[PDB]
Amino acid sequence: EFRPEMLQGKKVIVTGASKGIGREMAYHLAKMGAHVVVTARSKETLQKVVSHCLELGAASAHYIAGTMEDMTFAEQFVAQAGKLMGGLDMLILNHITNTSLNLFHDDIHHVRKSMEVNFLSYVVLTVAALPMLKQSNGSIVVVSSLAGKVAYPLVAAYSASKFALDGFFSSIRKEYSVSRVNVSITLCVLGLIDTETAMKAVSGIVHMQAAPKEECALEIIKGGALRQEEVYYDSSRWTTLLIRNPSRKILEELYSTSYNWDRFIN
Amino acid sequence: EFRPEMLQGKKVIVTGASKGIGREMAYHLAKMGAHVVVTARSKETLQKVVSHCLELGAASAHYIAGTMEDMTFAEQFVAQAGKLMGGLDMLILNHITNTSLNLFHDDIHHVRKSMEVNFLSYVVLTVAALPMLKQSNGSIVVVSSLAGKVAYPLVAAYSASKFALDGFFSSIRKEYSVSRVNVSITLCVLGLIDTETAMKAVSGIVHMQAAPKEECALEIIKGGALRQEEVYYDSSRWTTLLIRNPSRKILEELYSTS
Ligand SMILES: NC(=O)c1ccc[n+]([C@@H]2O[C@H](COP(=O)([O-])OP(=O)(O)OC[C@H]3O[C@@H](n4cnc5c(N)ncnc54)[C@H](OP(=O)(O)O)[C@@H]3O)[C@@H](O)[C@H]2O)c1
Ligand SMILES: NC(=O)c1ccc[n+]([C@@H]2O[C@H](COP(=O)([O-])OP(=O)(O)OC[C@H]3O[C@@H](n4cnc5c(N)ncnc54)[C@H](OP(=O)(O)O)[C@@H]3O)[C@@H](O)[C@H]2O)c1
Ligand SMILES: CCCSc1nc(N2CCN(C)CC2)ccc1C(=O)N[C@@H]1[C@@H]2C[C@@H]3C[C@H]1C[C@@](O)(C3)C2
Ligand SMILES: CCCSc1nc(N2CCN(C)CC2)ccc1C(=O)N[C@@H]1[C@@H]2C[C@@H]3C[C@H]1C[C@@](O)(C3)C2
Ligand SMILES: [Cl-]
Repeated sequence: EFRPEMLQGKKVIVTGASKGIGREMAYHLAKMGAHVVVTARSKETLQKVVSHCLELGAASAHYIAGTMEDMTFAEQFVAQAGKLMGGLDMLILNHITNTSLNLFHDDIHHVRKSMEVNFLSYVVLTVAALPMLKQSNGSIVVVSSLAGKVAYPLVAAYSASKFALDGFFSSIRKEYSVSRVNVSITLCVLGLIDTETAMKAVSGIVHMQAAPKEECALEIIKGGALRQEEVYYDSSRWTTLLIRNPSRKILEELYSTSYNWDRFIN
Repeated sequence: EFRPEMLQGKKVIVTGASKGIGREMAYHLAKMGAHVVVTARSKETLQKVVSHCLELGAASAHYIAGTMEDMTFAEQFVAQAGKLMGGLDMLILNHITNTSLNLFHDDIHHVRKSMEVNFLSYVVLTVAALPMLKQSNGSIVVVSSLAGKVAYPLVAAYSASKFALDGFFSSIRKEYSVSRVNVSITLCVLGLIDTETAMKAVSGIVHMQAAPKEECALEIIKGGALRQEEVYYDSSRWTTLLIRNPSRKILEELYSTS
């Protein structure tokens, strides 16, 4: 169903693109001849990424460096990126504040910083981007976790932030549908991926089979291109099977059948 | 299983207790002879609530008015509620910021405010209350919604905050299980209730199926008294059947049992 040609000449933002899955998504998109604007705080690393993009065959490639603790920077970044590409077809929200596995004691600072960078900035990014995306019938891809669907210890702040994205973005997806905004929203639920940060964070306590970041990046990109609601990716097929929430879908649907302005009408 | 006598002379905080479901939890707890401290912004209204509590037979009843937009008020409130009662056996976190059913557009401020009042304050209140609760082996009750489990239009900010409640609190519940912290956590997933806020906000055409707030309040108390992880309450038993998510239990235990 998917063809890499689908991304040729397309206009794409990737946040969190200095390393990990973000860097990989930038590279896959370059290979397909996209225009790409990448972002992160290290300008020095971003420069290297931007170079291997050009090398790979990107229609173009630029960076803008900054912290997504700064909502003003979030807004300005999207405008600056849009000017650079003359538009925007896809927005890949991927970055997070640095975290590590710990029991939770009192760190309200960390819960709040997590909610700001991981959640609030995804919203501020979306609001800046939407005019451009509405005109191009674009797509928003929101990168998330198993831990944003199910409960695990040692990541409370991080999980609250990721659960937050599901509720916010899944809700506004219903709104776009009834009010005919033809922008797609794709939520990506990943298991352990073999990025360097993840492998460092985990080398103390139960690793299981991390999955490969290269195929992960491409699965995320396939999802967004195909306008799927959700992408799942994990090294175990049991875990894949059990992530779907069929009865949530039934509940959401019974509501929509009963109350959408367009109940009858197809 | 549940007996009213279980709450007799117990030390309980109830937030958002000036109106709706929380007011009703205050009263039910009063009939059972609990010590209760209530909170919210409406000082005149909270006073009348407290009066009715003594009348109904509360061991004691007091209020402390304030806004849960202010994290430092949140902290101080638990310390004060603790001194008044000597301790805390149960923390019922129930309040929310004002919300209407609207399509989302630009209002980052509303998203932030929802996150602070509906979610961050709950976390600040847990931290302040955890020592007392540790030494009483008590219970934390977090009130949430179907819209904290499933996605509906017209409540984006609100759902973010409730989903966030689930992720944070179900995560630390796992932590207390591993580190043998003997405090229970109960997440309540509510359908439409006949509180005056809901009836103002929701159209006439759905009013039919709003559950009674009195029964809703007693169920919340029962769940936490019995240390149940979740409590479901909705006027349709069909919605209740569908709310459970066995797949998530399994994934959680597939990790936990290693
Ligand atoms: N790796 C996994 O096992 C795993 C599992 C589930 C979900 N995920 C999700 O996948 C996404 C990427 O994970 P990853 O392993 O690729 O992460 P990573 O390699 O550690 O990358 C994090 C990226 O975000 C940037 N960043 C950090 N703080 C920032 C800030 N304040 N403002 C703007 N950018 C900031 C970092 O660059 P700078 O420091 O230079 O700013 C970096 O580019 C995350 O959303 C994560 O939740 C990962
Ligand atoms: N009713 C439903 O259909 C329904 C459905 C699902 C879930 N729920 C849940 O039930 C709980 C209460 O619902 P309800 O219908 O009973 O609500 P409600 O009648 O409007 O009561 C909300 C309470 O929260 C307090 N509050 C509002 N802003 C506050 C602030 N800044 N600081 C401190 N307290 C504040 C209000 O008091 P003041 O104005 O005096 O401050 C009031 O006591 C909520 O968690 C809600 O999510 C209700
Ligand atoms: C112990 C919980 C780790 S969080 C986590 N858990 C998963 N489960 C664990 C149990 N297995 C049965 C399935 C994979 C899957 C994904 C996550 C997960 O999202 N892990 C990430 C978190 C925590 C640290 C590692 C990752 C990168 C990060 O920056 C640091 C953010
Ligand atoms: C349109 C969605 C409204 S949010 C909501 N939806 C539910 N669905 C509706 C359809 N039913 C078949 C199943 C339950 C159930 C509960 C909620 C729900 O949580 N409603 C509350 C929200 C929205 C307004 C009413 C409540 C109080 C509030 O302050 C104003 C905040
Ligand atoms: Cl990496």
